[PDB]
Amino acid sequence: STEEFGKILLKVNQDGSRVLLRDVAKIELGGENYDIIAEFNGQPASGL
Amino acid sequence: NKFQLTPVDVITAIKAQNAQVAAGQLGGTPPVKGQQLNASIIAQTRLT
Amino acid sequence: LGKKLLEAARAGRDDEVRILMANGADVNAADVVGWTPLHLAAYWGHLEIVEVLLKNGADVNAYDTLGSTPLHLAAHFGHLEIVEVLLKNGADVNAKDDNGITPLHLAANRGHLEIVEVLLKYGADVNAQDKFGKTAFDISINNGNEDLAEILQ
Repeated sequence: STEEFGKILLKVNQDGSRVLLRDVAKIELGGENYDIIAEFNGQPASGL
Repeated sequence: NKFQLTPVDVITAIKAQNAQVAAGQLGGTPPVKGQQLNASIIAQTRLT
Repeated sequence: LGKKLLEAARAGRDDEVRILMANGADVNAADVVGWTPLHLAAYWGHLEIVEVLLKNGADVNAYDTLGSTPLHLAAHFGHLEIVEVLLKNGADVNAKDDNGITPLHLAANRGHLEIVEVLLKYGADVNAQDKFGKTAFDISINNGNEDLAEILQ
């Protein structure tokens, strides 16, 4: 889940403050690639 | 030996300085809408 | 004897459990990892067998070979009704396993808000630390569970 990835621990600072992955990046499910976008009669779609 | 080097150093340097390196694209997907140009980035390529 | 009951409690067989205790089977029988019929019923979410087991004198604070109680299991796996029943019948709300982990830690980690409230209701030490110095609040912050974080303040 994105929640589990977001709390990946990158490092701990000297003051004990924790740097988590979600502190340097946005975490979301998204396409392996974003190159293909299809429409069926003008409406968003997928297909095979 | 004069320069305190060995064949290990030679091999490491050749592998680093004669190599193909993947980069990416300018304006690649998913883009910021309004992007006007999409182009491949070419980085290190093999010596000739 | 008890093995019959350990299995019947796991499978969730309400009748069998009754018949086996009418025959005088040990209700605190332990399997190879120290789990009692109450551990299994709590883990797999069989509330009826939990009640019928406690009614027959099931040790509600039994602990396995790593120190976890049926309340650890029920809280961890989101079995609200079983948590209440266990607590109603004298379950140590602050029980620590060998890692210093409490049912509140486990409920907090899985974001079972309703179960957290019940545990606090029965007097769960919000400041209890595990072997790594972590509280249920530390868990809620690390997980980013806003709803839970405020409940612990």
